[PDB]
This record gives sequence, structure tokens and C-alpha cells, in this order.
Amino acid sequence: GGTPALDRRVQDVNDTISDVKQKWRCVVYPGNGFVSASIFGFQAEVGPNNTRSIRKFNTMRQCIDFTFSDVINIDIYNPCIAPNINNTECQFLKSVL
Amino acid sequence: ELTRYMRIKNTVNDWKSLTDSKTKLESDRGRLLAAGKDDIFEFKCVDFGAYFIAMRLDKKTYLPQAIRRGTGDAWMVKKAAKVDPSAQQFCQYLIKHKSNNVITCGNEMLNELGYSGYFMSPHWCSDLSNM
Repeated sequence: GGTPALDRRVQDVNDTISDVKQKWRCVVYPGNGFVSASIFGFQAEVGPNNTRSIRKFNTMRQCIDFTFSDVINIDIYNPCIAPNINNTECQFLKSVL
Repeated sequence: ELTRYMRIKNTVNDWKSLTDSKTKLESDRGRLLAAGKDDIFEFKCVDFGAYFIAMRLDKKTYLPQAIRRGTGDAWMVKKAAKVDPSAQQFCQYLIKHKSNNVITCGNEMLNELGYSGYFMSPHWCSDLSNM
């Protein structure tokens, strides 16, 4: 036996997140392509007037490249609570996790 | 007969011979596995239960080879559940963006990390050898 050498200078978000529903994963958004989802909602972009719109992607690759790059300052649209409560979007979110 | 020191040195020579034998066996088993399989030399994300690893066969030695995490061992993407699509997708991201830092079971991993991978459990090298 023995312990695998581990270089912790290299960051990996998966090290600490123990709840699998808290991890972002890319899923087919049946209506419009692919979205980045977790229990917190969808990764979002600025809406019409300082609001929040679901960020959509045309390929799983673009969604994955966005999801696992270090980009931060990203807003989250959560359809399960107000403001902007969409019951069907919330139900979809719950069904894909 | 021999002093405790001479017997200890005999055992380190024995470890060398055993590791060499194991590496050669696994090389030959790799050729036998890669006989009729395309994409054998191309990285694939493999589920080891607790983690994902992006691995392939080395083209020179036919030994298992993984995307490496820095200067340590293979990059093992920790799963938080039996089904973890996020960890698998991060492994795909590794294949796309981090595939030029690699590590190979055997003498390479021995030189680089001080163990060959084949005589410790659990370890991706040993787990493949049991398959």
C-alpha cells in the first residue's frame, strides 16, 4: 500500500465540494441548447435592466469550457425563488440533478 | 550467515527485480490489449468509483498513462456520489486543456515519485492490473 503523491499547488474545485448537487454540470436545456446547472440554479448573464437571464450555449463543449474556467463574477439565476420565479424551469432544474 | 544489513540489501535488489518483471509483463499485456483497438492511445475519462482519471496507453511502452496533476500523481477528479456528471465533465476539460502534463505507471512513476504504482492499493495502476 501507500499514499498517492498530491500536488496541492494545482487547484481543483472537486476536492472540497462534497455535495454532488452543488457541483456545476452542463445539461441540455430542451428549449435552447445547453446550460450550466447546480442546486443553486443556472449560471446567468445580465438581463434587460440589471436583471438576470439564463446563460445558454450551443454546444456542450462551450458550456464545459465556460463552467470549468476560473472565470468568476458570474451571477446565478435561481428559478425556484423570487425574484423571477418560473415554476417549470425550477421543476426542470430539480429533475436534472 | 549474512548480517541483517546484507539481507536488507538483498530485499532491495529483490524489489528492483520484481518491479522490472511487473513492468515488462504489463507492457506485453498492453500490446495484447491494444492489438485491435483504435483510440487506445487517446485520452479517455475512466471511472474508478471514487474518482475519474483521464488515461490512455503510452505509445512507446504500452503502459497506462494519465493526465498528471502538477508534479504529483495522476489527476484524480474526486466524485461526490456514484453518479457525478460534473466530475466527469471536468475530466473532459482536463483532456481538452491539460493533456500535455502526463505520468506513466512503472519506472517513470518510480523515478518521478518514488513508487511504481503497481504494488499499492488502491491505485489506478494496480486497479487496471486487476481488471
